[PDB]
Formats: sequence, structure tokens, C-alpha cells
Amino acid sequence: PKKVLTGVVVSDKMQKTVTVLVERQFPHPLYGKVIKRSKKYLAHDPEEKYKLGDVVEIIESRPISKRKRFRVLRLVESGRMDLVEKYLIRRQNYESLSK
Amino acid sequence: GRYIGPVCRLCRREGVKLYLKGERCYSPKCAMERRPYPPGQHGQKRARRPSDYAVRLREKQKLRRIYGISERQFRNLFEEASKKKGVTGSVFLGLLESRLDNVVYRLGFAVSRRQARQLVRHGHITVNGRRVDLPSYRVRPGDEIAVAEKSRNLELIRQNLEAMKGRKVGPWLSLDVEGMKGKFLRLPDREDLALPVNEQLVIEFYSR
Amino acid sequence: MLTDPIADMLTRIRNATRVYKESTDVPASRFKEEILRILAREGFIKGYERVDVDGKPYLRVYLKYGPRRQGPDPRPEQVIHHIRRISKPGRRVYVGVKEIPRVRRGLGIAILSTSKGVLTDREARKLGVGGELICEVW
Amino acid sequence: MVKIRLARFGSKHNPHYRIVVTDARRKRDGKYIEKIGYYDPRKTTPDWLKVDVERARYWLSVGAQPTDTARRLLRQAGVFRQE
Amino acid sequence: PTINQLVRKGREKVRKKSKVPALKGAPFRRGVCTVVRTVTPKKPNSALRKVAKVRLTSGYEVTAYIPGEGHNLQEHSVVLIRGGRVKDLWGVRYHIVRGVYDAAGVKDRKKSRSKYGTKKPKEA
RNA sequence: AUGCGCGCUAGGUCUCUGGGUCUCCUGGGGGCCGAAGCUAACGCGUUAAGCGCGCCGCCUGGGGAGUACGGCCGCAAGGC
RNA sequence: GGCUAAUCCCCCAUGUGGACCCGCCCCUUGGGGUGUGUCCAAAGGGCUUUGCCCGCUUCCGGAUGGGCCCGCGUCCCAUCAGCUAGUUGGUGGGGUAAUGGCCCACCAAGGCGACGACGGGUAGCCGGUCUGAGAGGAUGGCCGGCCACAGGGGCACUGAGACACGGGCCCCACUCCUACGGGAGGCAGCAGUUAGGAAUCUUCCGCAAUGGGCGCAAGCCUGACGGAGCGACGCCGCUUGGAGGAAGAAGCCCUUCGGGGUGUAAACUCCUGAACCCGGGACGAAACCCCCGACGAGGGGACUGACGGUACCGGGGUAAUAGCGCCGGCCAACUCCGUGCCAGCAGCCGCGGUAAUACGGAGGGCGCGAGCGUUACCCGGAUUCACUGGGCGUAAAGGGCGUGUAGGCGGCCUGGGGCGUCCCAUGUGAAAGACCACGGCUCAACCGUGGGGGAGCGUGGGAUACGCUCAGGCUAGACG
Ligand SMILES: [Mg+2]
Ligand SMILES: [Mg+2]
Ligand SMILES: [Mg+2]
Ligand SMILES: [Mg+2]
Ligand SMILES: [Mg+2]
Ligand SMILES: [Mg+2]
Ligand SMILES: [Mg+2]
Ligand SMILES: [Mg+2]
Ligand SMILES: [Mg+2]
Ligand SMILES: [Mg+2]
Ligand SMILES: [Mg+2]
Ligand SMILES: [Mg+2]
Ligand SMILES: [Mg+2]
Ligand SMILES: [Mg+2]
Ligand SMILES: [Mg+2]
Ligand SMILES: [Mg+2]
Ligand SMILES: [Mg+2]
Ligand SMILES: [Mg+2]
Ligand SMILES: [Mg+2]
Ligand SMILES: [Mg+2]
Ligand SMILES: [Mg+2]
Ligand SMILES: [Mg+2]
Ligand SMILES: [Mg+2]
Ligand SMILES: [Mg+2]
Ligand SMILES: [Mg+2]
Ligand SMILES: [Mg+2]
Ligand SMILES: [Mg+2]
Ligand SMILES: [Mg+2]
Ligand SMILES: [Mg+2]
Ligand SMILES: [Mg+2]
Ligand SMILES: [Mg+2]
Ligand SMILES: [Mg+2]
Ligand SMILES: [Mg+2]
Ligand SMILES: [Mg+2]
Ligand SMILES: [Mg+2]
Ligand SMILES: [Mg+2]
Ligand SMILES: [Mg+2]
Ligand SMILES: [Mg+2]
Ligand SMILES: [Mg+2]
Ligand SMILES: [Mg+2]
Ligand SMILES: [Mg+2]
Ligand SMILES: [Mg+2]
Ligand SMILES: [Mg+2]
Ligand SMILES: [Mg+2]
Ligand SMILES: [Mg+2]
Ligand SMILES: [Mg+2]
Ligand SMILES: [Mg+2]
Ligand SMILES: [Mg+2]
Ligand SMILES: [Mg+2]
Ligand SMILES: [Mg+2]
Ligand SMILES: [Mg+2]
Ligand SMILES: [Mg+2]
Ligand SMILES: [Mg+2]
Ligand SMILES: [Mg+2]
Ligand SMILES: [Mg+2]
Ligand SMILES: [Mg+2]
Ligand SMILES: [Mg+2]
Ligand SMILES: [Mg+2]
Ligand SMILES: [Mg+2]
Ligand SMILES: [Mg+2]
Ligand SMILES: [Mg+2]
Ligand SMILES: [Mg+2]
Ligand SMILES: [Mg+2]
Ligand SMILES: [Mg+2]
Ligand SMILES: [Mg+2]
Ligand SMILES: [Mg+2]
Ligand SMILES: [Mg+2]
Ligand SMILES: [Mg+2]
Ligand SMILES: [Mg+2]
Ligand SMILES: [Mg+2]
Ligand SMILES: [Mg+2]
Ligand SMILES: [Mg+2]
Ligand SMILES: [Mg+2]
Ligand SMILES: [Mg+2]
Ligand SMILES: [Mg+2]
Ligand SMILES: [Mg+2]
Ligand SMILES: [Mg+2]
Ligand SMILES: [Mg+2]
Ligand SMILES: [Mg+2]
Ligand SMILES: [Mg+2]
Ligand SMILES: [Mg+2]
Ligand SMILES: [Mg+2]
Ligand SMILES: [Mg+2]
Ligand SMILES: [Mg+2]
Ligand SMILES: [Mg+2]
Ligand SMILES: [Mg+2]
Ligand SMILES: [Mg+2]
Ligand SMILES: [Mg+2]
Ligand SMILES: [Mg+2]
Ligand SMILES: [Mg+2]
Ligand SMILES: [Mg+2]
Ligand SMILES: [Mg+2]
Ligand SMILES: [Mg+2]
Ligand SMILES: [Mg+2]
Ligand SMILES: [Mg+2]
Ligand SMILES: [Mg+2]
Ligand SMILES: [Mg+2]
Ligand SMILES: [Mg+2]
Ligand SMILES: [Zn+2]
Repeated sequence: PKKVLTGVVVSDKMQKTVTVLVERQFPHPLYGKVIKRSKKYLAHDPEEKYKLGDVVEIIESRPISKRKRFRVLRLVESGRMDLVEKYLIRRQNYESLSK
Repeated sequence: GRYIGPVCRLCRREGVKLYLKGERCYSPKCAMERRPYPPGQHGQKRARRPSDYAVRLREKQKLRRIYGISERQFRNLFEEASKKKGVTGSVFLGLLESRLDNVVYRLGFAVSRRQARQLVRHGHITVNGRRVDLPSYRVRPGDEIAVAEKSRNLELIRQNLEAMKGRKVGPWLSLDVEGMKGKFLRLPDREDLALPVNEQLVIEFYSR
Repeated sequence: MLTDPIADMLTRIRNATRVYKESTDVPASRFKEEILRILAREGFIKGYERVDVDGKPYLRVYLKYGPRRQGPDPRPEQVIHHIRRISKPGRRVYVGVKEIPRVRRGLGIAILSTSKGVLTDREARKLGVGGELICEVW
Repeated sequence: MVKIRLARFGSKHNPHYRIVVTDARRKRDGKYIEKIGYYDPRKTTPDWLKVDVERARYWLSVGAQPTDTARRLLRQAGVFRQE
Repeated sequence: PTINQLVRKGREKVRKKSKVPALKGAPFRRGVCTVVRTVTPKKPNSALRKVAKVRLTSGYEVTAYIPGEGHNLQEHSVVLIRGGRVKDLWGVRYHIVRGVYDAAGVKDRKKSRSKYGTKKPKEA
């Protein structure tokens, strides 16, 4: 089965492409606590439909470019801007923690 | 190349009769008469209190020297036993008792176990119609053990078998002195053997 | 706010029994009730009842002890020797059916929460389901 | 092409062959497709040969090629009879 | 540490440090004596202990004990380093193997021959 | 030489500060003895070093050494 | 420079079909069908030459074997914190079997990072293997699977397939040949040499077997392989005898001079018969091929060995290697002499300066035994990095204090979803190994046949307590 994932769109910034943020949960292999990781995916949005803050489905596809292996299958829920918010803040915190 | 050298000395050191000579270990020559004390200069001095280790060691050595086999074979046989479904100590004693040389001793073909080994090694002994020259051969239930067709002439064999008239063999065995054969009926129970060895003490020896 | 109401209830029981209280009030909830019912059926407690303290729901739990003893320290044996949360918030343990543990060679119990409901170890095995492993008791 | 041949599984002076569907380019003892048989040339047991015809027939039908020795074994097993 | 803390950080595996860079990993090493001399052991004991400075096939330079009763080793001799220390000496991390190369086995030693590297005596 | 928060587990006594039908009781503080319990011991004990849960920090023989090197900060001293 | 054949190359033809542009239909990424236009085929050889064999061409499918793509898993250092210009995306194009910044042109300004980017260090990965009660730790030799490389570096040609170990071009280092212009080479194939090293084998036999390449076949090739050789390197089996034999020789050791020990041990008696000689002597071998049948099916028949005259069977037949560590405690085994803080021992504590069970020898003793010790390395023990399974008042260990970001954790009641969680079915989890059973070599090691197990992941179905989530509600927390 072509893999299907579910994510929020954290980036509108490219042409015909969205950055889709996909969380994942699982027991830590030793310590056992359920831990939640995440991965950004570049997905193909040709019709430029999917906006910032959309929870969409992503599907494994024939490679569109380097780094784009997925397409945007459907819009599951619109307007989750808080997810985007957490993403942007996590990013912004990088500005500390160097020199 | 198992222990080869004076046997009644182990009779002495282990502090109990283990019959490695068969006959004469029956008579009052065994040296256990007049020398129940262990061998050497100090053997007649006061014993100290044996450490747990010491106890278990010597118990295992008792069990081993009884069967004449090497520690390699002994240990390997033990591990074999500890794998098998069912109580190790018994199973071990049962696999020990199934050695062809042993079975030959047990059947009364040979006065002692070492002699039984030689009879086996020299092919005087057949299992299930075929010659078997390996002392370590494992006799399974139902296997017939006989003196070989030709070796039947040997004055030693005719001797021992003549002495085996009227003597009863073990209950897990059967003996027909007429065809000089006999059957290994089933694996002997701990209770079946008279062995002066606490085996659960040997089990504890490998537990280290 | 209790951070783990279940651990809190178990602990209340533990403390209660350790001083030989006749009974102890835990703040009421359905899940707590199911755990109790299991204990009561298993004989670790005499029982429990619902009660309003300060017009608030609580479960009053009636503990159970041994007969008085002899020599110095006449204090009786505990019926609950051991009561322990396994899965806690912050590490949640879940077991499959093949993994539901035998407690104290059967003399104890484990309580699981399953999609068949709250069971004991034996209950879960016989029902053939696993779930979250709540606590050990013995 | 895919072939049906013998792979040597025994020990020294103890040849035991698995009758095997495998790519010809594979080494003889290497990963094969599926084992259709076994063959014991010294005939030490009552069954020194076995086949599972239906399989060997299938493979022959999609184009497997027997080694003339594996062929001989197969025939002995009756893969080839018709009536 | 809280479980979340172990997830974050986790226990640390404890590295082991070689007591012997005779090294190049080896069990033994060929070498050449530089000095052959004696030394005075640590506080509680007294004696003249026999040692050798060795340049190594590993390009290493180490003090080595010369175990036995008598010893024939001289300045320029070649030798085999065993490894393992002498506790009451200083920084002697290795022993010399008797019986191989220029170190002959201990003259007239009947009991433990393998250590000290001497062959079996003769019987009348 | 005792991280923060929460719930739970005898009392006695002195005290600061509220409320109450103010002997006393009921909150919130500071102390001292002590139940159960804990602890290597000393001790701790509703102001826990007890019973539990959540999160953070930290340890992993003594020296070498809070030193060397690096980096960041600082006018410097010097700090992390 | 010239001659010449072909299953070598090329041109027109036939178009089963196929390829391409455009249109239409169904499917939905470039899958399938259809129509017009265009474009593309072929090779001959052998026979008993009237029929068959070996081939050739186009197409469709099968089978096998690969390419490319994605999820997840995959060591150490944060004293490496910021990295990035084809970089990230787009349109068009080039390239390939094919997607793709794979490559180029143009446009946009992006992409990655504390969930550790970039940097440095180390490293082929795995099935498995060692250890471990387990969790875990450690490892990845041999055998099987994948990758990568063929003196270093770059590159392509040929082809179905290669950027090609025993093919090619270039550059660099090296060895050799040289008429000084210039050329030739590539054992990380078998065996062998040399250097380095503590250390690692025969320049063997054979094509008989299994397997591979070509050939219609006969057949040829095969240092793959099947064997033999060398090394106690490992594992397993086997031997150096067996029975009798003193109220107990000699020698040697202890002695309280009474005796005690080595000890049935020896001598000796008898018995068996490892080695060894003689005789017989394999399995592994049946196809390829021959006959009948139609070169099929079926049936029948004969050739075929390195190992080897080996294993094995039968006859004969000699009492016929034992050593190595230890003996103060841990730890099983004690006395005498010599030495006198010496000589020495030593894993740890320690022993030796006049009685040393600790040094050296001797007697005796314990442990193993064709081995026994040693060194090195891994797990162990070590619950001593503590998930199982540890801690922090004084032993190491609470941050000087706060505010709060990321993150972690979350009261009571109801309902929806079912992501975690659980259950069933199913596919996958190769072989080997491990486990169990039965079997084959006299046994075992070794090997065969069979059975079972198995975390994880894929697809389908089900459960809803708990965790998540969404919606609603309460007031015991919290704030007012
Ligand atoms: Mg856009
Ligand atoms: Mg693109
Ligand atoms: Mg789509
Ligand atoms: Mg930035
Ligand atoms: Mg057992
Ligand atoms: Mg013998
Ligand atoms: Mg019986
Ligand atoms: Mg152990
Ligand atoms: Mg009460
Ligand atoms: Mg699971
Ligand atoms: Mg292949
Ligand atoms: Mg067919
Ligand atoms: Mg160096
Ligand atoms: Mg401190
Ligand atoms: Mg401090
Ligand atoms: Mg704490
Ligand atoms: Mg008070
Ligand atoms: Mg007042
Ligand atoms: Mg107070
Ligand atoms: Mg007390
Ligand atoms: Mg006390
Ligand atoms: Mg106190
Ligand atoms: Mg309190
Ligand atoms: Mg209180
Ligand atoms: Mg507290
Ligand atoms: Mg404490
Ligand atoms: Mg240190
Ligand atoms: Mg300072
Ligand atoms: Mg400055
Ligand atoms: Mg200062
Ligand atoms: Mg020309
Ligand atoms: Mg020409
Ligand atoms: Mg012409
Ligand atoms: Mg042509
Ligand atoms: Mg044409
Ligand atoms: Mg047509
Ligand atoms: Mg295919
Ligand atoms: Mg540094
Ligand atoms: Mg560039
Ligand atoms: Mg190509
Ligand atoms: Mg493109
Ligand atoms: Mg991430
Ligand atoms: Mg490397
Ligand atoms: Mg194991
Ligand atoms: Mg690994
Ligand atoms: Mg391999
Ligand atoms: Mg290269
Ligand atoms: Mg090159
Ligand atoms: Mg190269
Ligand atoms: Mg290449
Ligand atoms: Mg070559
Ligand atoms: Mg050399
Ligand atoms: Mg070889
Ligand atoms: Mg061949
Ligand atoms: Mg062939
Ligand atoms: Mg052909
Ligand atoms: Mg070979
Ligand atoms: Mg004798
Ligand atoms: Mg005497
Ligand atoms: Mg004779
Ligand atoms: Mg044959
Ligand atoms: Mg043959
Ligand atoms: Mg014909
Ligand atoms: Mg035929
Ligand atoms: Mg013979
Ligand atoms: Mg004879
Ligand atoms: Mg002799
Ligand atoms: Mg001792
Ligand atoms: Mg010594
Ligand atoms: Mg003296
Ligand atoms: Mg003395
Ligand atoms: Mg002294
Ligand atoms: Mg001594
Ligand atoms: Mg000693
Ligand atoms: Mg000594
Ligand atoms: Mg001796
Ligand atoms: Mg052996
Ligand atoms: Mg550990
Ligand atoms: Mg452990
Ligand atoms: Mg440590
Ligand atoms: Mg822990
Ligand atoms: Mg675990
Ligand atoms: Mg600790
Ligand atoms: Mg503080
Ligand atoms: Mg938060
Ligand atoms: Mg909750
Ligand atoms: Mg679900
Ligand atoms: Mg399955
Ligand atoms: Mg398997
Ligand atoms: Mg198998
Ligand atoms: Mg294992
Ligand atoms: Mg068998
Ligand atoms: Mg096996
Ligand atoms: Mg499912
Ligand atoms: Mg439901
Ligand atoms: Mg619900
Ligand atoms: Mg949450
Ligand atoms: Mg609400
Ligand atoms: Zn005796």
C-alpha cells in the first residue's frame, strides 16, 4: 500500500509545494514511555489549494523532485493554526541557545 | 585416557567402598579393611571441617570415579541431562548407567567395570547383533547385549558367566546365560541403583 | 489536583492499613470503584460504600486484618501486605495476553484494565485479553 | 535461466543433495528459489529420494531446466509419465 | 532520574581502559633490551628486583620484569614481552618470557617449568 | 549542606498571626519532644529524611583537578 | 595500398504485429482499447535434402534476475551549533530502461537544525555468534544474504546486462625492459616467494561427483569444486591394559625410633590383543550414450573414478606414550630440608630479617589429562550507568534564588471517533543456526528428514477499560 500520512501544513512558502508536519508516537524501545517524534515532509500541491494551518493527508507518490516524494491526498481539517504556532515557536527558540 | 593407576586408593580417599575391582573388593583385601583413612603421609591425621565446596567436589568425584569416565564426558553427560525434560539427578544417573561398558558390568559379563571396558573395546561385546567397540555407546531400552559369537570361547567369559549362575541381575535388566545374552529393559531409577552418592549434591556442584 | 488518583487511592489504602484503621475515604470515581470491586471480591477489603463527605462523593473503604497476635507486637497480620501501582502516568505499561504476569505464584493478583473491562490476571487470561497493567496486590 | 539442479548439503564423504529450483547464475550452495526434493546417493535409508511432483511440473511448465542428473531423478520420481 | 529524564539523556556505557599497551592489541611482543639492571621495590618490601628496558616492535619503550632465579639477559638481547605487572615495583607493566629468543629458561628448576620456561630434567 | 508541587499517615508541648458560640476549637506560620514508619548510624517523624505521583537538577573510587586545552562572558580580577 | 566469404554491415519489399504524433473511449500519475497518417522485420546452416533438426525476425504473456522510490530501525563527541548556492521549489529542456536538480537554461527565495542539523572520530551491514536467570552487553572470523573495492584517482566504450579483478583510455606512485626516442606490467584467484608480525598451510591429486561456459552432438574448458597434505587451532571418539597379587619386598620420604607413607602400586601369575603383517576390498554411479518405441512417454541395456587399494570385513598378532598446573585465604591439596627483608614469590590481601603449610628442592597430596598452564581480548560476576535494577541531610551527588519558553505530566460526569492499547485471521519473518522428534556413519562430533517456536512489519476484521482526541457538562484544583 502506498503509505498515507496525516499532517499539518507548516509551510506555504514554495511554489506548488507544501511543508507538512507529521507527528508519530511509540514506546521508547527500552524505557517504555510513549514518546512523540515528528517529521517534516515536502508534499506536492499542484493546484495550490492547501493553505497554511491545514491538516491534510499525504500519500507516497512517484518522485516529484529531490525531496518531494509525496502528494497531498485530501484536506482533513482546516484551520489548525495552533499547531503551526507551536512549530513556529519551536523554530524561534533556536535563536537562543548559541553564543 | 581416564585415571589409570592404583584404584583402591580412591576407595581410600573417598572414604567409602566403590568397587572398581569387582572381586576382592568383596574379600577382606580391599584395603578399606585396615586403611579406611585417605592416602598419603597425612592421611592418618585429624580431618578438618570440609568447606561446602570441598563436600560437593568430593561427592562429584565419588560419582565419577565410580564409572571410570573422564570429567569431559562426565560434564557433557551432565549438561545433556540438564537439557532433558525431567529431574536432572535421576536422568544423569540414568544416562551414566546406559554406557555400554557399564551395562556389560551390570550384566555380569565382566567382573569389574574397567574389565567391561576392555571387553567392549576388544569387540567381545555385541549390541543388537552387531559388534560395538565403544565403551561410551548408549544402550537404549530393548537393545540386546551379548558376548560375541567367537569370544564366547574365552576362558574369562566362560568363567564370569559360570559365576553368574543363580545370581540375579538388575531389575531393569535381564540375563540369559545360555545364549550369553541379555536385554536392557528400561532406564534404571535412582532407587534402582544402590549408589552411595547424593546426586543433588553434584547438581549443586555445577551450579557454581 | 491529584496527579495520579489511582496511585493515590492505593496509597491511601496502604497508609490506612499500616496504622490499622477500620476504614478510609478516597475521592470517588467509576474507575476507582471498579478497582475496589475487584479487591472486595478478592477479599483484600471487607467492602466499600459510597458516601458524601462535605457534600462531595467519596468511596469509604472498609479494611480487613488478621487475628490478634502473640508475644511482643500483638498487631495482627495485614490482609493487604503489598499494594503497588505498575503503570503510572509518565510510564504506562501495557501487556499482551501472553505477558500477563503470575503474581506471588498465584497467591497475589494483578489488576488490568482491558477493553473487556477491569479484570484480574486470571480473569484476563481466561477471557483471552490483555490491557494496561494497573497494579500488583498481595 | 532458472534451473532445477542439485545443491550439496552433506558432509565430507557424506553427500546429501537438495533438489532445487534456482537461477543458474546463483552459486550451487547459495540462496535458491525453492527446494522441490532431496537425494541421497549412498541410499542409507528407505527414502533416498523424494520429489513433490506437482511443484516440479509447475516449474517445468514456466520454463525451468533440469540438469540431466536432476532430470534422471525427476523421471525416477515419475514427474515425466503421461499414459 | 525520572523516566522522561532517561528518555532525554539515558544511562552511559562505561569505557574500559587498557592496562597494557604492549598493544598493537597483541598477546606478546618482540623487543630489544636497552638497559638490564635492578630496582628497589615499594615501601613494605626489600630486595634487588631484576628488570630490563625494552624497545618494542610496537615502537614502544617499557620496563619489564625478568622472572626467575638466574637470568642471562644482556644489554643488546632480543626478548618477548608477556604483560602483567609487578605490584611492589614502579610502572613495571610487563614480564619477560623465559625460554624464547635470548632469554634462556631458568637453570635447574624442577617444579614449575612452564613459567620460567625450562625443559624436563633427566631421570636415573 | 535537605529542588518544586500535590495527597496520605498518632499525639503532646511552647509560640507568632487570623476566625469562632475564645477553657477550647478552627485556619496559616515558627520551634521542641515523640505514633507508625524510615535510616549505615547519627538522626527524621503532618515544617518527613515516612507512604505515594508528576517535572527539573545532580552523582558514579581517591588523588591528578575545579587544574590543562577549547569556547562563551568580563574593563580587569576572574567567572561559567 | 590491394584482393575476399559469411548467421558481418546496408537498401527496397511483405506488416501478424509493433513504435510515434493527433483524435475518441474506459481506467485514473506514463494502465488498457481504437481510428487515420508515418515509421520498423528476418539468416542461414545440417541432414538419410519432399521431411525433419539446429537456428533467424516481429509481437503478447510467463518465469527468473535487477534498477529506481518511500515508512521504520541502524556507534561515539555538543570542548562540533548553527549548516546550505544546484542550495529549496517552480516552468521548459537534456539525459536514462525509468522517476528525479540526475544535468543545463530561466524564475521564485527558499530548504535543514537541540526530535542534534553542519562538523570530527570510528566502522562494511545482516542471518547470527559469545556471554548473560533475564533484560542487556559484546561481536559480525568461518557458512548464507546484501553492499563495496580490484596499486591510488578520473573516464567512458562494448554489450541484455559493466563504468567492467585475470577489458580499454588518461593522470600519479612503484617494478622491469630500453638503440634513451620510448615501451611492459597489476595474485584482495589457487599454490607459492618476500617484508612486517606474537602468528596463519601444499608451487599436491583429480573432472570421477555436484555446479558453471560453449557445442546438434562427440566433446573441450572449469585452482568453482570433490578430495589429499601440513598445524593438538577447535570439537568428538579412542589408547598407554584387565583380573589375581603382601597383617604388605627394595629404594625414597616422615619418624615421638615404637612406627607411619608412597600401596596392589611394583615384582610376579594369568588373560585380552593398540600398533603391525597377510587376504579380500567398497559405497559415493547414474545419466550423457545404445536398442525397442516416433530422437517423446514408457521399457530395457552398457561405459564411467582423484580420494585408494583408502575405509571396512575376514585371519594372524606384541603389555604396548604421560604429562601439566596447583597445594597461605579466596580454593581441592602438608610435611621435611635448604635459604635468612637475601635469593625470590605475587591475581588481591600479603609472604621472606632462624620452626617459612606463601621463596627453592624433596616426599606426599589435589585438579585436569593428550594435553595442562600463560598472556591478550569479550561477556560475566557488576544491582559498579540500576528498563528489569541504584542514588543525592552528614559517604560522590539539589542548581544561590526566581520568572517562565520548548517539552513532560493532568480533577469529576457524559457522548462521538478508535491514534496509542488489546484480540482474531492472514501474508511476511529464506536457507543455515537454536529447539524438539525420528534417523544415517559401530558411538559421538558431523550429518539427514520432519515438527514447532518467533519479536517486528503489511492487509482485513473486532473490543473500548485505560491513555489520546473532539463535543458537552460539574466544582472538590486553580484564579477572582
Ligand atoms: Mg504556494
Ligand atoms: Mg519537479
Ligand atoms: Mg491525488
Ligand atoms: Mg536561522
Ligand atoms: Mg533437567
Ligand atoms: Mg582403562
Ligand atoms: Mg525399569
Ligand atoms: Mg554464573
Ligand atoms: Mg478508623
Ligand atoms: Mg506488540
Ligand atoms: Mg544472481
Ligand atoms: Mg509435465
Ligand atoms: Mg607511540
Ligand atoms: Mg555531600
Ligand atoms: Mg552546592
Ligand atoms: Mg528528590
Ligand atoms: Mg507542633
Ligand atoms: Mg482569638
Ligand atoms: Mg503548625
Ligand atoms: Mg520507631
Ligand atoms: Mg534504630
Ligand atoms: Mg523528631
Ligand atoms: Mg501534611
Ligand atoms: Mg494533615
Ligand atoms: Mg512532603
Ligand atoms: Mg537518607
Ligand atoms: Mg580517577
Ligand atoms: Mg573558582
Ligand atoms: Mg576580553
Ligand atoms: Mg578565585
Ligand atoms: Mg585496405
Ligand atoms: Mg590494409
Ligand atoms: Mg566484389
Ligand atoms: Mg544483420
Ligand atoms: Mg520496410
Ligand atoms: Mg494491423
Ligand atoms: Mg517481472
Ligand atoms: Mg578538549
Ligand atoms: Mg556549487
Ligand atoms: Mg546502458
Ligand atoms: Mg525536469
Ligand atoms: Mg525530527
Ligand atoms: Mg574501515
Ligand atoms: Mg544462552
Ligand atoms: Mg553490531
Ligand atoms: Mg559471509
Ligand atoms: Mg577505488
Ligand atoms: Mg588504476
Ligand atoms: Mg582504482
Ligand atoms: Mg566497478
Ligand atoms: Mg589477476
Ligand atoms: Mg619477520
Ligand atoms: Mg588448505
Ligand atoms: Mg566435472
Ligand atoms: Mg558436469
Ligand atoms: Mg545447447
Ligand atoms: Mg576444496
Ligand atoms: Mg592389575
Ligand atoms: Mg616401612
Ligand atoms: Mg597370547
Ligand atoms: Mg552403483
Ligand atoms: Mg560406484
Ligand atoms: Mg526408429
Ligand atoms: Mg528412457
Ligand atoms: Mg584385523
Ligand atoms: Mg584374534
Ligand atoms: Mg608394562
Ligand atoms: Mg583450602
Ligand atoms: Mg608459584
Ligand atoms: Mg636454618
Ligand atoms: Mg627452616
Ligand atoms: Mg616468620
Ligand atoms: Mg613449602
Ligand atoms: Mg601459594
Ligand atoms: Mg613451595
Ligand atoms: Mg608429586
Ligand atoms: Mg580428547
Ligand atoms: Mg550490569
Ligand atoms: Mg546480573
Ligand atoms: Mg565504574
Ligand atoms: Mg532504576
Ligand atoms: Mg526491557
Ligand atoms: Mg549508588
Ligand atoms: Mg538551595
Ligand atoms: Mg505547556
Ligand atoms: Mg484523567
Ligand atoms: Mg485502532
Ligand atoms: Mg503473524
Ligand atoms: Mg528457520
Ligand atoms: Mg533444519
Ligand atoms: Mg543465546
Ligand atoms: Mg544413531
Ligand atoms: Mg544440526
Ligand atoms: Mg488492523
Ligand atoms: Mg464505541
Ligand atoms: Mg470514550
Ligand atoms: Mg496532552
Ligand atoms: Mg469541557
Ligand atoms: Zn577396593
